[PDB]
Amino acid sequence: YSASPALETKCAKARGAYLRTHFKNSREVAFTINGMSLKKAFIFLDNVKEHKQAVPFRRFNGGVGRTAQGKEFGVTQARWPVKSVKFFYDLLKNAEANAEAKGLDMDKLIIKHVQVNAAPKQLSSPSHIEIIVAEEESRVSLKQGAKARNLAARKA
Amino acid sequence: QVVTRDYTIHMHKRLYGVSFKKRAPRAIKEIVAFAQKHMQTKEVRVDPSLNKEVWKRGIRNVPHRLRLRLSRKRSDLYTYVQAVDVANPKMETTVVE
Amino acid sequence: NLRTQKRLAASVLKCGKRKVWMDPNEISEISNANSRQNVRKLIKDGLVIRKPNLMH
RNA sequence: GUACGUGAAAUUGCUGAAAGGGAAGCAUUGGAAAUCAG
RNA sequence: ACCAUCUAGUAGCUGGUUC
RNA sequence: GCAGAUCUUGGUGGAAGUAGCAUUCAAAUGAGAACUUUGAAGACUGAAGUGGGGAAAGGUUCCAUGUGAACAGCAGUUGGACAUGGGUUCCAAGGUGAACAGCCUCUAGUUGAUAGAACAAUGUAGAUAAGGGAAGUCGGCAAAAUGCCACUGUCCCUAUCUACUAUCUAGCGAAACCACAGCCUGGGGAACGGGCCAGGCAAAAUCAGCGGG
RNA sequence: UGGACCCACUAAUAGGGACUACUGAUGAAG
RNA sequence: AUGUGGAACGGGGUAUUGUAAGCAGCUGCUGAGAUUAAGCCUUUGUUCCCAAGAUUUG
RNA sequence: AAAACUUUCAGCAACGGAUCUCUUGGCUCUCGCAUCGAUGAAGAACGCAGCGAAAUGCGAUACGUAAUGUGAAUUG
Repeated sequence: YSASPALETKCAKARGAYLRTHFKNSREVAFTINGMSLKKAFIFLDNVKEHKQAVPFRRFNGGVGRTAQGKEFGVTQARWPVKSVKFFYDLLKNAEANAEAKGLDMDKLIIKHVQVNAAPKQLSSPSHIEIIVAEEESRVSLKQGAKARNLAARKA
Repeated sequence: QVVTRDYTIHMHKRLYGVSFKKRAPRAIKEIVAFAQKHMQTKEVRVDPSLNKEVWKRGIRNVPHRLRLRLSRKRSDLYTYVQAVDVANPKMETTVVE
Repeated sequence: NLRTQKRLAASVLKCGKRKVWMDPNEISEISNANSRQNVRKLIKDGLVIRKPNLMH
């Protein structure tokens, strides 16, 4: 994968390729849900699916409508792409299952790494998606040294 | 929890200025929305006969006030919504035994 | 889906698709029958009801 | 790993670092941080 | 009207022409 | 031996997530239902039909079963799509009425066109307007008055009301164009400019209008 | 200034030049 | 986040319209009846709801 | 005077298919030979395999039969 983590010590992995979702919306959802606790991310995705929270649009923010639900992230522009969230929800189900398989502690899991890459254009622009969940945790010169020696004797 | 309360609705204030072609749909929308705000539940179930008296007078003509009965029946907790007919629809909310 | 069953029932009863009515609690029984004789047997048993002509 | 030898650039994403008050890029001189070399 | 050959045409010019 | 030829072929960008694209309830199926199906209502087409058939043309699209895609510019469990087998111009109800007119129906058929939320600036379409009745405009342009006189929001002077676009949301999603960029004043022989000079100055990210440049 | 050089009103109806900005709306931050 | 709390109805007031069916002999019950907040006022009326969840905060 | 945003740098992953290596191919040159058809040519169509859709092979004897040679396969 992309990052030096995914060591089997305290990690679990999941990925998706050629997922039929827009690249830019998937990127914005990935950026937002990065670093959150795993169970915390789930309800947040449930909130976005049910319009009780919105994912900020930061890089691909062209023409987004301003909403009051983008206030928690400090931005003025927010949107609720539900297709990409459903793709992310399924991916997190699989990553959660892989965590079960390896045998971690699921209560303290965090989204350590998530990255969306462009896929062979087929037109739509598919997106490769990958998720990592894991756990948290001179010298002394002759004159300088001689002065150090004299001051050492001075204190005593 | 399981309770049956007979309610009455003032649709005319709720349908004031609503587009004629959308008078009937928004009505049904409002009843279910009303149901949540009084039953504290999110999902409901509407008697198909109830919709019959909703559409008796067409799509744009809905009676100003209607009498309804809400029952918090246990799910398979849903709210079955039934039409209640009285000579005059102007009485206070009652708790049907 | 009971489009095939509805078409067979309409042909058997010689009535239009509007005149054909089915019991809401007999979907499995109606879908199981696929033969004309089975449709006639279901009609005789009362599974399918032909709606009479209304008004003029 | 059949989207299969090698896998470049344009181009995109993530991490790390740094800079930014109506541009930037470049050159000379040094400072700072990193990193070498005798 | 189109097609293929003659054709790599008439070029007195336009543009480009590599450490 | 390449930086150029509005070079050739292939690949990739910004523009840009931008421009843009009459049903309701309940039940069943199904991972998944606003689009599948069933029951009910709303309706719509309406015997010169969105009915029942044929000719020309098509060729298996017919039928049942099955469904990861692809296709049905949303969706899809459904499909003239995919797979597997199987299979050989004619007719013209009732009422109104002169009428095969229009309108409502009768028998039959459709609920399909991305959808949701609101209603603000603009625009399109449509109405009413006190008092004056061509003063607007080169002008009876367009409506109004019927199917010199008279009428009229053309105007004085606009106001209000309705639908749609419009905006926002879920989905789908371009292209032109592109050396690099984008505050202003004066000066730079010219052409004075967006870069130079001298100043004024200068604090992220954006949303909607006006298009001045 | 209002009407076809005119004919009135009027205090008077003088003579001339010519992506960014603009208008509103949010907004992170010492 | 439990109170002259909030909501849903209902009553009263104010309004718009112009006297509802039926009965009795055009008349009387009938300034009736209907609508009344959707950008009207008020409520000892009846009922319910709330003594929450998530996030960001030196 | 943070974060986001933009830009630059490096690591990693995408995207793309350059580079390198190869090769039952092409191109060029030389040499040799003379052989279509009414006894139905060249070409076309339809068929023929156990399962082939592909290319060749073949003609109802149909991816061939007879004869000779080799000697023990065919192949997903």
